[PDB]
Amino acid sequence: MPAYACQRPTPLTHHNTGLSEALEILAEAAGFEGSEGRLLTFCRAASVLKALPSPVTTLSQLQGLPHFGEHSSRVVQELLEHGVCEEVERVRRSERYQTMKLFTQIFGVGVKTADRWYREGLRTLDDLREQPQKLTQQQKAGLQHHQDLSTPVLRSDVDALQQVVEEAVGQALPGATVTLTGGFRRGKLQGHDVDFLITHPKEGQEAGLLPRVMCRLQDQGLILYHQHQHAFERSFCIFRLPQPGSWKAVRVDLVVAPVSQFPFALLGWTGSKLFQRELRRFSRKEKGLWLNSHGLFDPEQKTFFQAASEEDIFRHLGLEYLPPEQRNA
Ligand SMILES: Nc1nc2c([nH]c(=O)n2[C@H]2C[C@H](O)[C@@H](COP(=O)(O)OP(=O)(O)OP(=O)(O)O)O2)c(=O)[nH]1
Ligand SMILES: [Mn+2]
Ligand SMILES: [Mn+2]
Repeated sequence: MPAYACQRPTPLTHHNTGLSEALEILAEAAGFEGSEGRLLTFCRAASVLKALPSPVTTLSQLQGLPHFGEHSSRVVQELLEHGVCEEVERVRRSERYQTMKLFTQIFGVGVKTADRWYREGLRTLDDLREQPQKLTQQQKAGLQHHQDLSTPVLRSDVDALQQVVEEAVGQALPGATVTLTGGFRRGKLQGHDVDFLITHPKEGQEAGLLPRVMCRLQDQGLILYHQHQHAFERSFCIFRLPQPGSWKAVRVDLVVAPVSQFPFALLGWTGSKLFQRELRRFSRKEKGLWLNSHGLFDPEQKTFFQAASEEDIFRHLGLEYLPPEQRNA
């Protein structure tokens, strides 16, 4: 099995959900303690299990797989032998993990903020609301809509949001396109948000598109929050999704890319996070090129690769093309 997640297909549905879940809990906890290497190691190990053709029912199947150190093996062994791992259940039961999970999953809260808050004695969502001076407006919006934002976004939500986003961008700029990116492009049936990458075939026509799109969405009562970040023109939003009788808040990321950058932006925003990380490490270490969401830079030559498609980027990196549904690392 190749070393980099970008060299191997990782389908949406795989055979070792319980095992990788457990290693991802440890990665996540390692992340919560600012232990980046450990996170990456647990994350790489988890994606190895996702890439396996068969369910791992005996530890004998774990013998001789890459990035798969003694710690990850031990976790898998305990799960196979006793149906549970004590280190995993300890993390799962710990107030520290539970709280960090609680805080970091709130819109606009990363690890640093969550940790700070933890250290200052905050534990619950109601604690945060008793301290509104401590919250950005984004985080306040995240808290106001936390229940809805903890509700998985379904494919049918995505279709409805794509329609309104397409309407608003078509109305704002004819010819402008909307591409579903993120997990839903990779085949996921649920998600934490919907990611859209917006562009226009004529370079430069996308200029000031986002605010036009935003005004239109806003004018229809569809926007609960947005924050224009002007890096790509982007807005990480909360939409008011109408539903039969009800409505629900849904996280939407709108990203505008100029068409020359669109392939890179698509590749980057499609993920998975680990897949992209793996692809960027691969590009750096194995090919001496710096990949990001804007381009593929050669630092020796000081050049940028021109791509018309994601296929071009893969081809240029010496990798077999992986469609999005096989990037679920
Ligand atoms: N270049 C760039 N990429 C980003 C940013 N934020 C961000 O999520 N991405 C990328 C990382 C991943 O490769 C991809 C997926 O993002 P995501 O957080 O919505 O996660 P996801 O769609 O895979 O899964 P889900 O949890 O939404 O279902 O988008 C950013 O600020 N800049
Ligand atoms: Mn997403
Ligand atoms: Mn997103």
